[PDB]
This record gives sequence, structure tokens and C-alpha cells, in this order.
Amino acid sequence: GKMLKDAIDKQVAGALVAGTTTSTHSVATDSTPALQAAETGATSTARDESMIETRTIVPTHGIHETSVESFFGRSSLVGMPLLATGTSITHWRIDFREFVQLRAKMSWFTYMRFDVEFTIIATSSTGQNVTTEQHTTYQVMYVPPGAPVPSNQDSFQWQSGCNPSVFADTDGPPAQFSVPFMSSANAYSTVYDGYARFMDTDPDRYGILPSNFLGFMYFRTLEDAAHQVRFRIYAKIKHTSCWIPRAPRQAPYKKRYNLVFSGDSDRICSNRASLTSY
Amino acid sequence: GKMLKDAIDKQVAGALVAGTTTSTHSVATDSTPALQAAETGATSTARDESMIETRTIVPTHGIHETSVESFFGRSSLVGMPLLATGTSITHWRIDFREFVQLRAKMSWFTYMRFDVEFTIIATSSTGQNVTTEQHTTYQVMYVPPGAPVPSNQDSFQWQSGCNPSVFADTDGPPAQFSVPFMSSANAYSTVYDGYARFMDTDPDRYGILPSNFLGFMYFRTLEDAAHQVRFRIYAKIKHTSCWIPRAPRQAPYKKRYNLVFSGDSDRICSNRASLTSY
Amino acid sequence: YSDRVAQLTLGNSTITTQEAANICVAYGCWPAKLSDTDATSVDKPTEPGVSADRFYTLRSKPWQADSKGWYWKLPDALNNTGMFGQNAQFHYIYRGGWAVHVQCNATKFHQGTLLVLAIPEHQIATQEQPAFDRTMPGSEGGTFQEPFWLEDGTSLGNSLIYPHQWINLRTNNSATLILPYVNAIPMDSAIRHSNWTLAIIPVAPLKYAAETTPLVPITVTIAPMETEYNGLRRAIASNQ
Amino acid sequence: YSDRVAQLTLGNSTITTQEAANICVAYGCWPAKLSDTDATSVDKPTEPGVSADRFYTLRSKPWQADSKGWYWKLPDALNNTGMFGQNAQFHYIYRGGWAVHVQCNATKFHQGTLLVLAIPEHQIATQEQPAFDRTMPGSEGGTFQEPFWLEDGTSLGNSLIYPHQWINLRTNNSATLILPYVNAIPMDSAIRHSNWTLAIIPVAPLKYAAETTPLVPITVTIAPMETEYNGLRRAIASNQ
Amino acid sequence: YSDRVAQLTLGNSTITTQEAANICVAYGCWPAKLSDTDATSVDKPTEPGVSADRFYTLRSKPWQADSKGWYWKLPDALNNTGMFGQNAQFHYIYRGGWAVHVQCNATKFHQGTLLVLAIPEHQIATQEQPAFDRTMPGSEGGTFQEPFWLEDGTSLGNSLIYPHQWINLRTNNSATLILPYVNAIPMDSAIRHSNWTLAIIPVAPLKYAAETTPLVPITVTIAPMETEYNGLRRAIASNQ
Amino acid sequence: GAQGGSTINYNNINYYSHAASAAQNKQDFTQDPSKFTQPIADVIKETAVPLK
Amino acid sequence: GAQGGSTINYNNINYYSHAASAAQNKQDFTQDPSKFTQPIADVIKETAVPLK
Amino acid sequence: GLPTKPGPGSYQFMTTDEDCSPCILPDFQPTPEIFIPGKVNNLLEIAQVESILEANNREGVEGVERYVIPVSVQDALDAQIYALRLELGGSGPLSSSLLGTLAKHYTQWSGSVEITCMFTGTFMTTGKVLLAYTPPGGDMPRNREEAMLGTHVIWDFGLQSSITLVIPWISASHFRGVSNDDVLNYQYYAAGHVTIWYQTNMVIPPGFPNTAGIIMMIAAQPNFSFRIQKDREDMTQTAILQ
Amino acid sequence: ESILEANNREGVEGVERYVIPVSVQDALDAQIYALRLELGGSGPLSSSLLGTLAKHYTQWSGSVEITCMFTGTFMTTGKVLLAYTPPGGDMPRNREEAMLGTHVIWDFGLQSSITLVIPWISASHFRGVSNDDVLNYQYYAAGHVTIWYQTNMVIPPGFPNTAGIIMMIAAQPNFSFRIQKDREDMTQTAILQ
Ligand SMILES: CCCCCCCCCCCCCC(=O)O
Ligand SMILES: CCCCCCCCCCCCCC(=O)O
Ligand SMILES: CCCCCCCCCCCCCC(=O)O
Ligand SMILES: CCCCCCCCCCCCCC(=O)O
Repeated sequence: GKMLKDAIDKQVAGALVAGTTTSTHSVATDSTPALQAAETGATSTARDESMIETRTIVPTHGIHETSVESFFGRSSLVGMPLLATGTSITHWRIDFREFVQLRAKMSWFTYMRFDVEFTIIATSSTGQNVTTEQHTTYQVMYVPPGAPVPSNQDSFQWQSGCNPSVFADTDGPPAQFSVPFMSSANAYSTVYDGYARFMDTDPDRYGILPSNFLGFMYFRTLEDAAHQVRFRIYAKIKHTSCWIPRAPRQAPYKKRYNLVFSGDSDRICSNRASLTSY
Repeated sequence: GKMLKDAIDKQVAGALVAGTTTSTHSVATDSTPALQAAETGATSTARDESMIETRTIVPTHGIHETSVESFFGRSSLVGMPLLATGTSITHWRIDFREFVQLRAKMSWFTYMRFDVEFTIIATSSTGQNVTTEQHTTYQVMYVPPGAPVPSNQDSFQWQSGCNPSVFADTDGPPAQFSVPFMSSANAYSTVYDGYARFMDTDPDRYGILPSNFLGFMYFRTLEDAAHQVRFRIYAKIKHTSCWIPRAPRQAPYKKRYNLVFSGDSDRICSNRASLTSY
Repeated sequence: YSDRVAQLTLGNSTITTQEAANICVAYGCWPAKLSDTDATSVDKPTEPGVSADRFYTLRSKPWQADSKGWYWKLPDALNNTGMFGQNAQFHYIYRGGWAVHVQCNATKFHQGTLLVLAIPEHQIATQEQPAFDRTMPGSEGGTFQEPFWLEDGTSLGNSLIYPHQWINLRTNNSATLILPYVNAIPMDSAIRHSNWTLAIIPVAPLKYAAETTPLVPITVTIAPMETEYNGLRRAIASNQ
Repeated sequence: YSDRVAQLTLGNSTITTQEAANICVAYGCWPAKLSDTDATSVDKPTEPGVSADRFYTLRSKPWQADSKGWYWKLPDALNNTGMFGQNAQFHYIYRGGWAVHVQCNATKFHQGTLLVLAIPEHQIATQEQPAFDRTMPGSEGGTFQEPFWLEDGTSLGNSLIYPHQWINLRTNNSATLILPYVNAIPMDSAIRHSNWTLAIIPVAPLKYAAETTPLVPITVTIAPMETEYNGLRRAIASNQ
Repeated sequence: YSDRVAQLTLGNSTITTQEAANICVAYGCWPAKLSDTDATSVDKPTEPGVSADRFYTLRSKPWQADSKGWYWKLPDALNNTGMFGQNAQFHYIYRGGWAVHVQCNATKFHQGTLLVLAIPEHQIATQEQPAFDRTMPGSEGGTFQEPFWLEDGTSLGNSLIYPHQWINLRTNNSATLILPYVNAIPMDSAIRHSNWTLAIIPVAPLKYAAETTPLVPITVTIAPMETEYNGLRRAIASNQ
Repeated sequence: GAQGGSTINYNNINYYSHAASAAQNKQDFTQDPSKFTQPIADVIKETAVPLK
Repeated sequence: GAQGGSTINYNNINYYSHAASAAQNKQDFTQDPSKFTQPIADVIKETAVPLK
Repeated sequence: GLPTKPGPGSYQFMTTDEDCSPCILPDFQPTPEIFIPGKVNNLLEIAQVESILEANNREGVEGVERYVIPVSVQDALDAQIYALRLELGGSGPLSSSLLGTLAKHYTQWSGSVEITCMFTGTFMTTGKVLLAYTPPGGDMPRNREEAMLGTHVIWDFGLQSSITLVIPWISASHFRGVSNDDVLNYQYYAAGHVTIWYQTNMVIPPGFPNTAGIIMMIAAQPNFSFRIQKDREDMTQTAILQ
Repeated sequence: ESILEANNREGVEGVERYVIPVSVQDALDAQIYALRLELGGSGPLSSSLLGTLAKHYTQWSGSVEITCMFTGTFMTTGKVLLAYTPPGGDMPRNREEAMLGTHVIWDFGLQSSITLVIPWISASHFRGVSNDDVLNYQYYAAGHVTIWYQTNMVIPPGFPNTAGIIMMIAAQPNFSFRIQKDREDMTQTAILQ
């Protein structure tokens, strides 16, 4: 049926890399492809065929593993809240900045528009952190800014009449759910050269764009936990638009909410004793 | 729909064995099918019908169980890493050379192009190796050459932002996944008459083709293991192209990364006391 | 026929250079006004025209032997200047592009190379989160302290991904960049957010054919382009 | 009409034999040049033509009563010989086929049989991993120590799967094999990898109609065929 | 539009110059292969292609105050270099043209003029018949002792009849000459006969705007062109 | 796609209502490298001299 | 195939995007035994004498 | 959700499953397939290639010599040269050949087999040989008179060095068992006997070698097939390879 | 194009690591620079845009180009030889050996910059990015880039006798990457707070 045709999108990865045309020797004063001028800011236009004698090469290699979708389109850890047994409650602030691998991958772009698939793995363990048996339901509640936060395991906030929740078992399959692009802005921002507030220039609000922050995930067990639970929160970025590539992060990350780095030794690649030998 | 027709391939195993035509007696000097010359390197051309008087036989037997696909197209053990409780981490180097049955089956060919279905069975046991109960998630991370290896159970490498991982339960169904033909070469090589490196002829790099080596699988439990875990790694070879058949391995295998054999008693079949009796 | 000679006329103002390289147009995107499909603010914008879309010259900088570099936030650097500055002060939100012209002449007896970066959303840090005098330095601009790290934990070497030109003294005395508006929203406040940073970083140091080092200034000239303003209220000068 | 008489003309060189069996063409594949669809290296290959595509004769070997066999790696055996050798030394990568001709005459008063194997990717081992003097023995070739196991833990009996002929002294005095290029990649280094091994193994020992055993040499003659070379640099002779 | 900027691409090698004069093509004759009507040798030639038809750079020479000049025989100078050298060693006879590029840069603060002669059949003498170290000096080349007489009892002034360019330091830093094969026979031996001599003779001496004389090298770069070789045998390096 | 070479051909079938539920997009989209490599007002053809 | 004799007839249905995900191929492919059994320049018909 | 009923066999792993499974690298684009000579689509292309029988399996013969059956000048008439039980399984001489090693991977076989023999004596050495195939039911034929009653070829040594005895598929059933499994009485599948006899004698000129050789070779005919993969008996290991 | 951290000599810090020294020579045919062609490891190519992308991938194919910009005074002249040597041996020892490879010859002048195109010259369709020792990924050795004085750097009296080359690198349109992998040098010992 055509109605089911609406739920199917045929999508194709068949873009190839550029090929090579055979070329011959050139002795002239007409064509000088090797002479360049980096001052313009343009990258060199010279190609293989104009610099040496080439054979013909039919293109066969795809480019799809470096499409922005493929590069971001896998799951990565973004949150690891620990539910202790004293209160049986925990939360994770929602952003991709606690764990460095996804953050550094995002640092190649300025603005990014995407959806998210979240995946939550819960693991129970003892005080000495050895795996242990515990079968219990847990509740993950999305708490958006301005909604009252639960303060206990039995708080009546966990009613969840308006906050969306997911209920799953600690020893069941992983909870998984998708999320549309939720920013009030038309993209997310990986970096922000401004202040979070008018009438304020506190350093702690520099580089803080609050339209990236959609709130909190809160976690309880539905009864009081017998053992601590660790939730691992994975995000896969999908349906991805990217704008304005950047110099990628090179210094290690130090803080969650700013770009501070050490910068004690100004170098990235390793040293050698002489430029004319390895 | 035609779009779903793209995801279906009708494929048929109906090739038959050769039949037999009836023949009669031949008394001539014209046709001598039994006279051969093995010196040319050609196999004998003489057939049944030209050597004896045959009846007619309609072909009925298939050949599909000896198609290269069917011969390789089943799962075999290729790796058995043991996760101890001291570090809760282990790894398996990815190649089909630890276990002899698959390796000997591959030794019939020189070059082989295939995909792989991997299947992982995890089993928990005590120190005395008796089966025991342990419910825990584990993580298998593909670590390709040049990616930093995890050194502990809690290493931040297990973030897995760019390495693909599979998470499954020790007492759940077996993890299973497919893999395309990944060699930088246009086929894999079962045997290599060369050196792994320029400017080096060390015996330990003879017969080593590093384009067969796609890296490592690393294994942790998501908490610290209470009992040791044994992962059994099965590979099924599929979508298989094979070139250049070989004399198959006859001496037992001795080492993982070379063809060394004992060769103390030069024979394969068993002996008898006389060639004219059994 | 000659991309070494250029003339830039905006408003009542005209720049010339006899040693340009070319003109960099960032992301191949000439500045353009906001379309009705992307716009959200319902009030009718003020478009000041030539009163603001004109070249403004900042104070010059001496290129010294030890210079690490200089930077300016936009619109920050022009927020107190002319009718651009006044339109930016009197409106809540602003949008527009830039025409940037960096001047530095020296002799055929000099050597040295400047890198001229226009960096969008150039959030900066060092070993510490920066204060307001560095995030929004005004018309006088700021100076780099970690030019190798591009003040942001990235690397100067990879900043050629950003729109740029060089001033290599053997070749040219000026760099020109045309910048489109870049943001994740249609308009944004001029006092709270800097959409672009103009960064001028010495890569090859300045050397003279004698040991006596005369004064070689760097001079920045910036024209706003295709500007709109919405949200008229009293004039507010800074985010403090 | 007669596949016992052959003539092979390559370059300035011509072989004849009045007792051939036939000609073995391995896998029914005549050597052929690399097509644009399978090629990866972008530089234009050098094709030396007749300067290299010609028969080269190696030094002869005596067939002794105790002989276990002989072997040569290709291109290894010809890497220091003629313009083939020079083109292989001066390029990073090489591709091509072979025309192999093994000569051994004896009398109608002799008996004995040689097996003549062309073995692709013939990686060798014994009770130990072999040294360079055995993996790449050069023009003089190596000798078998485990002829029953084909130096590789397989069996000589099953090596008829490889392209082969016999020299059975009652029948023929020569074997001819045409070998296509075989590899898992389009081109490969001549000094680092041997695509084929020519193996000559006595199966029926050499017997004479007297007890006085005159000298019966074996002689190998090899012509490269349809050669290409890419990656021109200085000449490099061996992988050591 | 500009005969001051040139690029020469042969094989895997490319030369550029931003101060050329033009390109001299000797006798208006681009190098060309030997036609069946003029050829005598019946064997099929080897044509090595890009393996030999490429630029080779000789060692540089210092231009000193007293320099009388330098010279190289061709093919002599390249007979031990690369795959050209190997093809010339392994064949009895050879034919081909040349692409010659002489480099010498100095300053706008220098003066001096080089004459760059390609002299066909340049047989040399002085008060004595010359020895082998002067008739065939190899890659290092020889030096003039009678530059006024062009080493041959003629005159330097009249050698403009030969194909030539100047390097006048106020004008250009490089000379390019394309040379056809010249001989009285179709092919000839590379080790016994030199068809061309590249001669670089200072006419106006080298003067600097100070008395301190920095190093000003001359550098020769030569590409064989349209080469053929016949008469394949062992490699023979020199006529000694 | 039961295989052309480097052509992955996929029918993304979303079972849920919201487009955000769909799996990741496998299309190759247009590449305009020249907005980053040739970001200049006057085109400079490869065979020309860049300056002047 | 609800059965012809020795004809297995299969509709391989791949549910995933990558062709590598598909199950194993059940086609019988062409057999050219003679590239290995008759690898000789001159064909020798069965009824002829091989040598000469 | 669609109502379902998972049944028996849920979550099992069968090694011969034919199921699609998620790809861990769904965006990967492999290197093209290039032309390589000698592509094999079916292992019966290998089984039709002749290989040498390890035929001289007498106790004490080692190495290459196990491949040459002795043939001598006889001093008595109608003598026996060779005897061989026709078996693709077990451990006798056929078991180590190309066909025999493939049969090690399979449980059942059908079709005709051919044996090609090459004489290696001097040019001047003459002889005639009887090659016999005896269908099953009894023992190995005891004399040439009994062996000749079966399928047989008679070989004249000459310019054409080699002969073929085609062992035709003669069988009560469409298939036989490869193995000779005793507990299962797979001797039920006994496939007969191959014997070689002097038809006249080997004759030599004075002072020539009085002993020469036959190199036996075996291969499958085009009517041959195998069923039921099974593990190879003699490809074992006591430890993981390191 | 991005700038190579090419002047990686021990003791050079900061922006100066981006300028290779070029001087007036007192001897002929001297070497300016040497560089092992490698997208992996930790040498100068590893910190560039192409090198940092290669940190996320396991395999690479295609041609690479290196653009060099001279920074001496207008009056400073020179000619330079830029060589690419395919693998099999060591780094070329002298300009005579290096010239036997792919090479361009650069004349300092009005057009400030030159391109040496390093063409994809390779036995296989793809190479390994990394130099993983246990796995012998040195199998994928991709050759050498060296820079030589073709004539000399020449200056008027009393000018700076030292100038610089800024090396720049980028991929050609025939280039690609396979197999995502984790970046080696982007680590953390703790969750960020
Ligand atoms: C739990 C359902 C609603 C949660 C919304 C999650 C959306 C996350 C998008 C994060 C984008 C900004 C990333 C960052 O600031 O580093
Ligand atoms: C875990 C996902 C990526 C792993 C890639 C596995 C591919 C294995 C192919 C092995 C082919 C070579 C076999 C061998 O060397 O013996
Ligand atoms: C429950 C309804 C069944 C519909 C699913 C049919 C299979 C999914 C289509 C996959 C399309 C791409 C597969 C491929 O050709 O690689
Ligand atoms: C969920 C969509 C259902 C489609 C599956 C229909 C059954 C699979 C087809 C099997 C085709 C070969 C079976 C046979 O005839 O032997």
C-alpha cells in the first residue's frame, strides 16, 4: 500500500571517490599548475594528472564512512549516575560533556542539528563493586526545566502525570528511546562566545548557552534498593545536520562547562632531535 | 512492493551431477580413449562410456553440499578468551588460527573473500570450573589497530565513542553480529610467501601478512566479575569467493603464526606388510 | 586581470590596496538579509543603510618582535562606534555580515607573515575561564596568550579550516574577508554574544634588513554589511 | 599435429625442444596486463617490453642419486638479472607472469621422473621457521629437506592441484609452464614477496644402464611476461 | 601571455621557474622517434618510457670569481644514473633527445651573465689531445681551460650559431633547451660517442653589491626524451 | 543489497509515528568542498598563475 | 520449497541495511573444472592419443 | 504490538543456521573484487583433479618413495603387482589423496572414480599389465585368472606413458558410506577391490635397471558427489595454538 | 589545507613549530627537511586536519598534496627540490638519490607557494593508518618526503640570512578513510565536573 510506502524511505550510499585520467608530459610556458599562492586562503588546485604522468583509474571507493551521519551515527557513553542504597535516587544532567570521546567528535563543528537514541544499561553491584543479583524495576523520569525535582524515592513527583517516564527492569533488556531535535534554537551549539544572561558577565556564565540544556533525567528504583545500581547512559546521534567546521580539540578536556586547558608545553606532535632525519 | 523486492534475492541450488549415456562395444584402431599421458599435467579425459559398456543413467544427485559457500557456511570456534575475576578484562586477537578445524578447512585455498557472522557464548564458572550462576552484562569492544587498548575494567576507553561495541548478558541469548570483507587487500590470504616489513627479514615476520589482521576484541564485565567468564567465539564464513586451490594441510598444526610441522616420520596413510595383500 | 588591486566602496567610504591577494568570501556566502521563512521576530526591522554599512577604522597596533597576536570580537568591537554602534545599542537584537580589511605594509627589506583569521563562535579559554575584559575587549581588542592553542585548546595549525588570508610581506600588504552572518538562531543580541572573532596572529616573525626596527603598524578596517535590528527600546551599551 | 616439438620466442631469445609433452597454461590464464578497473596506483607504469620479457637461463643443477629437489622463488630468482632485475630494483611495485622451461635430457638407457611444480604463494616451513637464505635463495635457488611434505606440512602427492608437468625420461626431456600473475592485490613488491615458486622434485630416482653415473644436469629457463612497474625511486636490491 | 613562467613535467618529475626567458627548441625540432624508413637495426627496440624520460639533477657547481665554465657530455653525464643509465648500459646502441634546464638564481643586488650552449658533436682539444677524464668526464662534468676558443680552436663569440640561451642575472634565473637527436647515423653507442655537450660559460663575471661574495650555485637538470635502445646484451658501463 | 560494489541500498522502515524514531539516514548527500577550499571571489583555474 | 528433487529454492530476505548481513548464498555457481583438469595449450580430445 | 507466540527453538544457536544478522559496521564499503586466476566455486572441481596415491605404503618405506609402486622383471608368470581395497575412508592409500582428503570431510559418496597409472622405466623397457576392478561380495582376487573376470583394462607400455582404469559406480544403492565405522557396520558399504597383475612381464635389455615404477594417480569422474559434512579425523589439537 | 607542525625539533615551542628554517648555505645540495609519510603515529602529519581525521580511522587511500609557502624577504631568492620516495628503503641520503623519485623543483618568486602532489602509489587499494608494532602495520610503510636546496638561498648584503617555509597539507579528491576507531590522545582519568 501507498500508506505503508509513507513509512519506508529508500536511501542510497553510492557516492564514489574521484577517479584518475591518464596524462602525458607537458613542456610549455602556457600551463603552470604547480605555482600556487597560499596567501589568498584558497587550497591548492593542482591535481595528480597535472604534476606527473598518470594512468587512468576508475573510481571504486565509497565515501560513506565519513559522511556526518556515519561519523556520529553510533552510540557513546554520556552519563554514568550511581544509585546508592541510602536514598535509592540519583539523576544525570543531560548534555554530552562528561565523557570526552563524543565531546571531541562534536568539536569538529559549530552548530549541529540532530535526533538522539538513548540507551540505558543498569548494573547492580555490591559495596565492593562486585556484580550481584538484584531484580527490580527502575524509573527514569525526564524532568524539564521548571518541573519540581523528586527529593526521595517515594516522592509523589514520580507520579509522572506530565513528565515522560520509562520503566524497565535492572536485569532485563536495556531501555531505549528516541528524541527529536529539542532546542529552542534552530541548531545546537558546540561552542558559545557569549554570556548566559543579560546584565551579568560572571566568568561562570561565559560560554554557557542555556538553549543546549533540556533538563534532567531522574532515577529511582521502585522499591528501596538492596544494592547500588549503576546506570550507563548511551547516546547515538542521528538524522544529523552539521555546519561550520572547526579546528578540533587538541588539548585534553578539563572541565564540563568550559574549554579550559593546561597549555604548559605548546606542542601536539612528538619531538625529534633533527629535522633532516627521523 | 519493488523496494521490498530489493531486499529479497531468489537463489537456487539445482545444479546436477553428470549423467551416463549407454554405450556399446568398440573394436577399432581409430579411437583409443584409455591411452593417456600424465606428463602433460592434464587429468585423464577417459570416461565410463568409453571404457566399458554402460547403461543410461539420468542424473539425480546435487552438488550443493560441496559448493564453497556450503563447505564454509557454518559456524566454528575461533576464540576462547577467559575473563578472570582479578582484572575482569580479557581480549582475543582476531584471526582464524587458534583452532585447527576451521584453519584446515581454509587451507584448501590461497585467497578467500568473505563476510563473517560472529557468535559469542559466555559461560560463568567457579575456580574449579563448575558451572555457576552469574547474571551480568558484558561488553565486547572492537579495537582496531592504533586505537588505545583498555587496561582495566573501568578504563575510560570503554566509553566506545568510536569503537563499535556489543553489550549482552552472560545468561541471556548469545550475541551475534555480521562483518563485511574488511581487508585492505582484495582478498584474504591463507598463506604468505613474504615478509611483513621492508628492510627486515626476521624469521618471525616471514609468512606474516598484516592485511589479514584487523585488530582485537576486548572483553569486560560491566561490574567486577564474581566468577570467571569464558567467552566462546564462533565464526561462520559467508558470501564466499575462493581462488587457487592448494594441497591441504596434512601434518598437524603446531604454531599460530607459521606452518611449522614435525615431519619426523614421512608418511600420512597407515602401513601394511605387503603391497599385494591388505 | 589583477586580483592584486582592489577597491571596496561601502557608504561614504572607500578602501584601496595595490597588493591584495584576492578576496575571501567565507563559505562562499555573501551577506544577505533575513527571509520571511526563517524570521521569528514579528516587528518590522530597522535597516539603517549607509549610515551604518560603511568602513570603520580601529586604532592601529604596532607589530613588535615578541607579538603573539591580536583579536577583536564582532559586533563587540564596533558596538560604541558610529551609527552602527547606536543602532546596536538601541535594539534588543541585531543581525548582519562584515567586510574586514587588515592593512600592514612594510618594505621589500622586511620579512614576516601574519595569519588573518575570521573565527565564528570563537569561545576562548586558557588555564582559567576568562574575564569580561578578555571575552569582550571592545574597540581596542585583546591579545593572545596561547596563540599556539588558538586561545581555545585547539591548534593554530588547524585553524585554516576557518575563513582566512595571509599577509606575507614579500607578497601582499592587505587581507580582505567578507563574512556572512553565522548563528544558530535568526537574530541575536549584539552586547551578549559575539558571532565572529577577527584574529591576526604572527607566524613568521617580523625581520628587518637592519637591527634598528622601525614602526610597522597593523590596522583593522571593518564594515558592517546587510544589517537589521529589531526590538527597539532605550540604548544599552554593554552586558554589564 | 605434434605437441612434442615446441618453439618459444620472447624478445631476442628462442627456446626449442623436440621432446615436449604439451604446454601447461596455469588455470587456463595467459598473462595479461592490469586493467584500469582493478588498478589502484595512479602513476603511469613503465612497461619495459623486450628488454625484460625474454628468457633467462639460470645455472644448471646436477641430478644426483640422493637429490631431494630444488626450488626458486619468483621474481626473487631473477631480481639481480638483466633489465628485468633492474626494473624490479628501481620500482616499489611490480606485476607480471612467467614462461618457465625446465630442461633435462638423458638417454634411452636412463630412467627417472621429475615433478615440475609451479606453486603460488609457496610459504615454507620445517620443524623451524626458515631463514632468509631459504625463503629468498636468489638465482642459485634452494633445496628441499622435506620433499614429502612439500616444505609446508602438506603432501607432495596432492600438489598436482598446482600447475605442473612431469619430466619422465622415457617420454620427454623438457617441461613448459606459462604462469599468470597471482596475488590478492593488483601489484606487489618484488623484493618483499614471492608470488610463485618453481619446484623440481625427483619422484622416481635417476637410474642408468650401468653403475658409472654420468652427469645429468637440470636447467631452468624463465621469461618474464607482460610486466609493469610502478613507484620509481632509487634501486633497492633486497629486503634486507 | 608570460614566457617568464614555465613548468616542465616529464615522468614523475616537474620543474618550475618564475624567471625564464622562453624555451629554446634547437633547430625548431622537437625530439622524435626513429622512423622505419631511416632505421637499420632489425631488432625491436626497447622504449622504457617514464622510467627513463624524466628530469635528473646533477650535483651543483659554485660560480666563483675566476670560473671559466663547465661542460657535460650527453648521454655520458647520465650514463650511470637511474633507469636511463641502466638502459644505456645494457644496450649496444641508443638514440634520443634532451630537455635541459640550467638553474642559477642570485639577487637584484648581483650582476653577471652565463652563456648556456648546447653544442652538437663538440670535439675538444687544446695545445694537446685530451685524455678520457676530459672527453667523457661523467656526471661531475669538466671545466673549460680555453673558454675563449670554446675548447676547440673556434671562438666563443661565434658559438651563438649553436642552440643557446643566456642567464643574465638582471633578467632570468634559468635557461631551458629542448634538443633533438643529432647524428650522422640513426642510432649510436652511448659509451663511445657524445652527441651533445652542455656548456655553461661565464661571459660577464659575477659581481655582488658587497665585497663578501655568498655562494651562488649553478645547477643542471636534464631529462632524456623519446628514447630507444637496440642491441641488448650484458651491461657495459664505459668505453674503457 | 545482496551484493555494483560500494553501493549500500537500504529501505529504512520506521515502525513508530515520529520521524525522530527512524533509524539513521544512509543517503550520501551533496559535497560542495569548494565553499571551504576555494572561498574566494575570483576563481583561479588550476593552469593559471594565482596572483595577478 | 515444499518438495523436482534436488532443487532447493530459497528467498533470502535480508532485514538489515548492509549486504554483509544477508544469510548465506544458496545459488550454484558455474563450474569450470577444465582450468584445473585440462590446463594445456592444445586440447586433447578423449579419443586421440595425447603425445604427438 | 503484533501478538506473537515464540515457540520451541527460541534463542538457540545452531551452527548451520541460515539467518540474516545485524552488521556491526553497516557503513563499510569493501575493496572491489579484482580478477584472480583459478576461482573455485565447488570443491568437486578439485576432486576431479588427479593426485598421486601414497600407494607404496609398505612398512619401512618413507618419504617420496611411498609414491612409486615397484615393478620388476619377473621370473614367474602371471604375478601380482598391487592390491588395494576400494575405500574413500579409513587410512589406506586413497585416504591421503585429494579425493581421499575431501572424503575425510564428508560422510557419503557416489560416482565413478578413475585411476591413471604412469610407467617410469627406461625407454627400452617393455611390459603389459592387467588392472582389475572387482565388485564387492568376496575377497581380493587371488590370481590373475580370477581378477580378469571383473572390470579390467590391459596396459601396454609404450610412447603414451599412462593408462586409465575407470572404476565405474557399481552399487546396490545411490550412495555409499565413506567411513568403515565398525560399531555401525559400515562395512555394509564395501566397494570392491583394485588389483594389478603382470599381463606378460617386464622385459629389459641386458644390464638395464631390473626395477622400475608405477606412479598411481586418482581422481573423481564428473558423475561423483559427496554428502554430509563431518569432522576430519586426523586434524586435531590438544591445546590452543600460540 | 592546514599547517604542518613541521618544525618538531626538541626545544621548539609554540607557533615557531610551524616554520621550517631555511638559511643561506655555505655548501652545495644540502638538506632542508625530512619526513616519513604517515597518517598515523605522532609525527608532524598527525596533528594536522588530515592527520586528526586519520586518528579517527583505521585505513586510508588516495593522493595527498603538500603546499609550501616561502616567507623570506621580497629580495630573497632560492630554488628548492621537494621529493617523494616510494617505500622499500630508507630516507634518501643525498639530493642525487632523492631526485630519482617523484619530485618538484620550486623557484622562489611572485607566486609564493608550490605544491608537491604525493600521488597514491601503492601495492594495495588501501593502507593502514596506524603503525601498530605487534600487528606489523609497518607493512603499510608509505614512503618519504624530503626537501633539498636545489641551488641556495641568496640574499642582498645585510638581509636576514634565515627565512621560513610554512608547510601545508591536505587530501586530494581521490582520498578516503575506513573503519572508525578511537582517538588515541583524547583521554580522561575522571568524569568531567
Ligand atoms: C529525556 C528526554 C528529553 C531529553 C532531551 C535530550 C536532548 C539532548 C541534546 C543535547 C544537545 C546539547 C549537547 C551539549 O550541550 O553538549
Ligand atoms: C569485530 C568487528 C571487526 C572484526 C573484523 C573480523 C574480520 C576477520 C577476518 C579474518 C580473515 C583472516 C583470517 C586469518 O588470518 O587466518
Ligand atoms: C514486518 C514487515 C517486513 C518488512 C521488512 C523487509 C526487510 C527490510 C528491508 C531491508 C532493505 C535493505 C536490505 C538490503 O537490501 O540490504
Ligand atoms: C515478515 C515477512 C514474512 C516474509 C517471509 C516469508 C517466508 C520466507 C520465504 C522463504 C522462501 C524459501 C522457502 C522455501 O520455499 O523453501
